Amino acid sequence: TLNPKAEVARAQAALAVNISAARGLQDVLRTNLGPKGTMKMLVSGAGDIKLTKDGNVLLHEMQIQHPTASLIAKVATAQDDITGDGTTSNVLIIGELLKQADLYISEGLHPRIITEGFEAAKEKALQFLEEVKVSREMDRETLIDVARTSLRTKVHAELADVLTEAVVDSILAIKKQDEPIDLFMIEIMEMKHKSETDTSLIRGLVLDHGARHPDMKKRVEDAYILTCNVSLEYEKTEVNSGFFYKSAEEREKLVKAERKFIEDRVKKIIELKRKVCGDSDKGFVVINQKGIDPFSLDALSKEGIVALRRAKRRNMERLTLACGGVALNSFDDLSPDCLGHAGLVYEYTLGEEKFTFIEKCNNPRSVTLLIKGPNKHTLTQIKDAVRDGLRAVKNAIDDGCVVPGAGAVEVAMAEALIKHKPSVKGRAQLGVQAFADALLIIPKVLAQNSGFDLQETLVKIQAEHSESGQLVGVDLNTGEPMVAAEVGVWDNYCVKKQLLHSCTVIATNILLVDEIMRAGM
Amino acid sequence: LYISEGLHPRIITEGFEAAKEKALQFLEEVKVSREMDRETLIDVARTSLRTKVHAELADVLTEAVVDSILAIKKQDEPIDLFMIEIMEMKHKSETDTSLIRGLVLD
Amino acid sequence: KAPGFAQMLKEGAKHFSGLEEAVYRNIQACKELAQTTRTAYGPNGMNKMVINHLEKLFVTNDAATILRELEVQHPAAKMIVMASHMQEQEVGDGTNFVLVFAGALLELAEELLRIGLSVSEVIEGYEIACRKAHEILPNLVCCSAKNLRDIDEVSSLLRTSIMSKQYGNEVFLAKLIAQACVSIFPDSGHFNVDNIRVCKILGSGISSSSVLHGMVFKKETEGDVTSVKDAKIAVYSCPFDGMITETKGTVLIKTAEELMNFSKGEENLMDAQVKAIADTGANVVVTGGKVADMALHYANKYNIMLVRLNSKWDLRRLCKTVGATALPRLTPPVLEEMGHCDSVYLSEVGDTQVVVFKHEKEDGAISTIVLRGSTDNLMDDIERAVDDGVNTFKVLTRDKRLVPGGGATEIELAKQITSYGETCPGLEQYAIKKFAEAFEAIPRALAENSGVKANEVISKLYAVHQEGNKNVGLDIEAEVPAVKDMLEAGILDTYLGKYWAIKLATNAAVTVLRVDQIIMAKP
Amino acid sequence: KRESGRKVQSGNINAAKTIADIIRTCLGPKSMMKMLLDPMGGIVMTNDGNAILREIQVQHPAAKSMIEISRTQDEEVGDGTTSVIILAGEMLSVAEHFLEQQMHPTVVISAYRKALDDMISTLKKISIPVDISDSDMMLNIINSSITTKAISRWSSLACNIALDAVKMVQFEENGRKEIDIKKYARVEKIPGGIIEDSCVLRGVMINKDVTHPRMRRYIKNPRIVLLDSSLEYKKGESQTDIEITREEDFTRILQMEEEYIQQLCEDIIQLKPDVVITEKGISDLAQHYLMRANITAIRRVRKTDNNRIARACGARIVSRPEELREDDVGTGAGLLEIKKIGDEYFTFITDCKDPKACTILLRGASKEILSEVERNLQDAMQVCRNVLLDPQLVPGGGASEMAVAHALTEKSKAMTGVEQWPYRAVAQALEVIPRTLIQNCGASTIRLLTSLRAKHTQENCETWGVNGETGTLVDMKELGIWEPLAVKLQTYKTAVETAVLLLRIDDIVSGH
Ligand SMILES: Nc1ncnc2c1ncn2[C@@H]1O[C@H](COP(=O)(O)OP(=O)(O)O)[C@@H](O)[C@H]1O
Ligand SMILES: Nc1ncnc2c1ncn2[C@@H]1O[C@H](COP(=O)(O)OP(=O)(O)O)[C@@H](O)[C@H]1O
Ligand SMILES: Nc1ncnc2c1ncn2[C@@H]1O[C@H](COP(=O)(O)OP(=O)(O)O)[C@@H](O)[C@H]1O
Repeated sequence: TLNPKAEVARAQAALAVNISAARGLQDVLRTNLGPKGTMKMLVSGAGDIKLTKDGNVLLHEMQIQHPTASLIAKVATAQDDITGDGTTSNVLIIGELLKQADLYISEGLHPRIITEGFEAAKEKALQFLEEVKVSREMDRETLIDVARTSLRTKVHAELADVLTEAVVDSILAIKKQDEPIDLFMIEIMEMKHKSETDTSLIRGLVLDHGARHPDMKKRVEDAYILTCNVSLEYEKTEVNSGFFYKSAEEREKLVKAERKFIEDRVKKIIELKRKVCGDSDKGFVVINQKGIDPFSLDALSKEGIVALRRAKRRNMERLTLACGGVALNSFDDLSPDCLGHAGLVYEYTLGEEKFTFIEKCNNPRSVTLLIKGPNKHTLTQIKDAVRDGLRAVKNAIDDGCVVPGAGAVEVAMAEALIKHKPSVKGRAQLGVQAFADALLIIPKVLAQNSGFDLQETLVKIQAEHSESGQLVGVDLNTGEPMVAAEVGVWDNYCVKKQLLHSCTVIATNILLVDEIMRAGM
Repeated sequence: LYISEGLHPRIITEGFEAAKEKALQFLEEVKVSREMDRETLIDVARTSLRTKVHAELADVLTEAVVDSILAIKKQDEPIDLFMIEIMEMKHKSETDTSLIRGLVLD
Repeated sequence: KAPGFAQMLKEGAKHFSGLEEAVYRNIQACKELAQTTRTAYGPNGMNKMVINHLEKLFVTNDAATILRELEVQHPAAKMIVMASHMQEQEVGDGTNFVLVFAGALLELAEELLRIGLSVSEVIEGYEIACRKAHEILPNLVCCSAKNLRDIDEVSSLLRTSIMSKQYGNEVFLAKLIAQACVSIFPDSGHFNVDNIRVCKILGSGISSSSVLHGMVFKKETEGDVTSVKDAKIAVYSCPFDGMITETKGTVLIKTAEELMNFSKGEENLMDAQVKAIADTGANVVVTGGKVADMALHYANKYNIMLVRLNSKWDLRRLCKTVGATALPRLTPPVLEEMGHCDSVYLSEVGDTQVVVFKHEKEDGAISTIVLRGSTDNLMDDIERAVDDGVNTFKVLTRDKRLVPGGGATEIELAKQITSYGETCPGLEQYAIKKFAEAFEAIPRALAENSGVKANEVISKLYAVHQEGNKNVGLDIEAEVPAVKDMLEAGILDTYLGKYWAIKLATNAAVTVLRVDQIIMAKP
Repeated sequence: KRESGRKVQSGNINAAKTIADIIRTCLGPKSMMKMLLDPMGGIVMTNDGNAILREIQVQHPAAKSMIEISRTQDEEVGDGTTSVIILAGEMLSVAEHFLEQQMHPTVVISAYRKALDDMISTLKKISIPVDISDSDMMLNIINSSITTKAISRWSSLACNIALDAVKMVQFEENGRKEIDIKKYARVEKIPGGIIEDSCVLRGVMINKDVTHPRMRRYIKNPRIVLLDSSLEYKKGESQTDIEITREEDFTRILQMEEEYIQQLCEDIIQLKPDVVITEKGISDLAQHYLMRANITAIRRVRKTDNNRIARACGARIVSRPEELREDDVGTGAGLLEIKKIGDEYFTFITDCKDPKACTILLRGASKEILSEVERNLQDAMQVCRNVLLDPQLVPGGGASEMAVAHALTEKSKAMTGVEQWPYRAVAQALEVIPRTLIQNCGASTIRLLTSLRAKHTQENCETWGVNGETGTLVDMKELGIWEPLAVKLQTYKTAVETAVLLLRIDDIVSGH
């Protein structure tokens, strides 16, 4: 029953093909869950090596051979765009949801009955999450526990204290008075010639191109920032003329007249420099994005100006909002109203290149986090951990509620679902039981990666019962139960919230797949 | 299902021995010590004979099997199945099965 | 068609299952890398018959040279190679240490994973033992450099670095390298191995070599000028010949009259272009290509010292030392692109005229070791031993701390780490105890390469070290498996060499253990 | 090469049956998904019957006929297309009487055509009228599409848009009450706003951009002009381009280009208009007179798009601009606005009149949500079209199928002949519709379908269908699953007419 040059899987074996793919993708990513989990390598083929535990990178950048498994990879992309965390745990729950459903489907149960149980277990699990969440105030002591919990899953337990204080302070500098937050205010720079532990903050901003003249000032403790976008190099004739010459030297003599339009504008720069506090113990800085002539640079260098040229659009953008200097598109309208101001402005010399720093600003509404490492892939690994750490502190601050980690929420919700009689359909509880057992994969995998027994760990945390709020988790170093709220392990409310919404939708849709047809393949 | 998760087999057998001892105690609580009478044994013999016939010889064989034991059951003696001999005969249908108060010879 | 492939789901990347032990495959690749370099350890190291990418035959025993020509493709092995490249920074020795020790950790880690220990428990134990090693290693510091800048002191310490790279010439090279290094240590905080530029000449042998100041170059002065102190220097890679413009400049020669005229035009062009050099006052020029015969007359006409350096890298040294850049056209009279030098002159050493660029007025820190050799292969191997010797004392510009050699530290450090492993309860004792046995792989290789039974040597070292007789290492001898004191024998390593090597070797092995599955990816 | 004999009819059955087995589970609110392996290794998890068959490659011509007939259904009715192919496949799946009994197709076709006249009559018996004046009933009717969609948050909004929009286009005075959603209800998207800002423009919206600022920005009494000719220099009968090399001849050909474009524009501005709308393009010289006249420049407006304008504002179409009489004035128009609403210009000539046409404004927050609201509203307009064309609903949820099947089975008792056997087989084929609704929910098919047929025997046939969500039986009077009559009649005819077609094929021949 099929046309030539095609194929069709009519019976229920098409569903088993999708269950087998999710089971395989589960066993791949389960080894990189948590801090004690292993790392995966990404060989680009060209010769670039890359190590990372971020499940979004192991699904987005890693191409997957199986067709069905590539769908779940696209969801991990969508999961990372909303919360930025939980992509690995999303796949493990999907793999176990479809695993538990196959046990009942083999007994003659329809998939649509199981999916209706997931929708019921989701609402019960979603309501229980509202009770477990802690709506305490976010303080530096709390965000450190969030940043440590997020950063230890991406580093070697050595850059924890290094990147923790930087990731937390970077967020506190860009929020006050309940203002909306934006991570684009933080710039992420990378530099070589230093060990991995040399990461630190930069209150100001880093610029690529530096000054080019021997008489430049290596540091300017105070200056007015002049934003510009005019090419101070040799330009064409600005008036309605041409090249009326008789030899090469006469052509060069007209270039001098063409430089009169630029050379005079250099004097306008020197004029406002001498006017706006050109006295002793003062300075002046120009951040003109376009080029500057070598001879014109000699004029500004002798006046004590630290000039810059050939900047990027991103540098001029942050330089404006940070320093306040308005971009002057023509020196005819030069005026002191367009001038900014800043504190220390210096160029730190590295072994190979140099970069300009504009630190000691009042409230630039923009900062920079300077990462340092010996290798290329190590810098990319730390860049991903910082972005995952910042987004984790962002969610805890925006969504003021946090939830315990170490599988304490999954263990508590699973006990709640089992203590929940049917309310939508009698047979729907089989899916609720499958949803309950699916949530327990998170503490199970944490016991495996830590090297402890999968069954002993889960049974101990399940036996913890009392006449009071009690949420225990997996101790990766001990294996015994552990109150995640006491030791300082906290997850976000949106991460666990989006897991139940993402796991149920995909595990549902994959179960509703009845046939796999080739669309001209 | 659990052995694939890395569980040892010997641990599973200890759970069976604990559930088995609890399972046996549940029978003592739910067992009905009803006195043996005709109606009670009819339901028991019907429950056994219906699982081996076409639901037509059940009502026929039920009253015969019940009365066969009652014929030999008296004085609180241990029931011996050697007291009941089973004889077969052709040339008749299946529903003609009935009891004989005495022996039958070839 | 079912059954499917176990774990193979990502771009057909072979995902070795749990029974296949994917971690073991990466250990085997790093294990195989050590066996290639394990035999190149010590003075009795076996040379390698290397075939360059240009089908050139070179024989050497340097570890870094092997990895450069040996195109390592397994990324698990590349981690140790990247650790060796990091070992080249902050120190110029210990490359085989990172390869032999990291392979020993991975070899012994597989023994632990087979028992059933988790990969994280092995990582945590090695990181703990590495910290104990950094605490035990300063206590092993027996003697240190006296800080006198004496050739006798410096030559005594360089014997260990030069040895294991060029045997037999331990005495001469220790003195030759010392004479070039002591001349810069007075420049406090400015010593650079880059300042000591090695130049090699085909000659009798290593014994005919000498040490000289300034940038020495074997190619004599093409001009007839001996010495000139002109700072104005200009390098022109373009060969001196008849000038041609970048424009059309079509020269049409039809008759013998026009031939001699334009042939004389080339005489006027070279005379006009060489005249421009003297107009700027640059009486020193370096040629990258050939030299025309008429230019030799013009070089002596305006009294310009002309030099011919055909090697490109010889010119790059001048471009980075004095600043004179190599322009593409025929003698561009650009004073901006010129260099600076206080003294320049020709010199005759070893029946060979060599040009010299030194700094008489300025402080100066440049030097050169003019090597002589009959075979360029053996002469190029001596160059690499000089860099390992110069870099040894570039480290001693830092804290001057030495430790014993010949495997003495590796047994003393293993003896002390095994003690902490016995006291430390839990599962960390297995990885800590094996971390101590990883140090035994160093003298085991040092003993195997000497033709000595390895186990007979380790038993003697652990026996005398149990008696408190520290500083006892392996006696290099083909027939004698005995031991001797390395301090009195004068065999000493660097403290930072073992520190940075133990640190990078541990991290190199941990980065491999943390990995458990290699996956391919398409951009 | 070719096919002949009994292999053709049995082959056409397996092809049509195979296409229906694909989308058997794509029926109802609990429809199942399908996995389509792209050639590049990609997957699309759609559950739309039209989209699945559109992407599948078919070799048999019988399958192409089944698919091409389904596409014709979508143009007329955007709903019930999946029921056509399933019924056509089930009506053809009864190959016992076709070949194994050696009956001729004319005997089968005569029975299938006899049942079709009976199926049509029975559906009208179980029908029920609707009070279209009360919009509350149409809300419950149109919710069949809004249900299980993102627009449920503004479900009442979609009804008022689609309900009132089709009522304007419905020109009942012509007797037949024809409706044209494609022409007289042109839909255009507007970035900006949200789903709540979606409304219906009581006019014609042209998406022409603003080329110059010298144009009317806001007007209270527009005056629109209409003409088909282009505002450019009169060329020859052929498309020969004008090639000139002499400078003196340039001023002559240039003056002819300026004067004729000048004189034509002078007559357009004599009426003092506010916007010149032309069917053809407008050159640069012609636009210099429009910006000088301080009037808006509009071009590229189709014939029907211009016909609606003359009904809206009262303009008059003219061949050329020179014959523009005073009648061509858009007096009474509401307003002329070329405001840039959401980074895109939109020409509004709305008024207080209903010129047998309208235009729907799709406001939204993004192109993704706009397209979601767009495709969800078109089906609601078609349901309003099907109800307003024939306000009679029939019980859904498989009730109309089982209700009709009982009529044929009881009517076949008086059918003396061999045609009774295929006549009854068509009745059993209608049972497949609730057979799939029950299979998707997971409930037992035989147990409920057996009891379902018993309810139609004893109780009234107008109710007691099937609940696709719960799976149990329910009355359609208690659950608003009422579907139109015109959709079921056309769904029943197209299934029988399609099955009659493939049964009439006996030789697949090649030749041109
Ligand atoms: N001290 C810590 N103890 C126990 N579990 C932790 C700890 N830190 C993180 N985890 C667990 O690791 C899991 C993965 O964290 P993370 O890497 O942020 O998400 P993902 O693995 O989905 O990218 C979380 O579910 C969390 O419970
Ligand atoms: N002549 C020698 N006698 C004893 N031990 C030696 C001798 N030469 C070198 N060694 C030992 O060999 C080791 C390796 O030396 P070297 O080759 O310079 O470094 P690498 O092997 O890392 O390149 C040193 O740790 C040193 O103790
Ligand atoms: N809420 C409902 N309850 C029961 N049956 C329904 C419901 N909605 C739709 N149906 C049934 O599902 C069938 C298909 O509906 P629909 O999906 O709108 O058309 P198609 O399947 O052709 O796209 C209809 O015949 C109708 O009777």
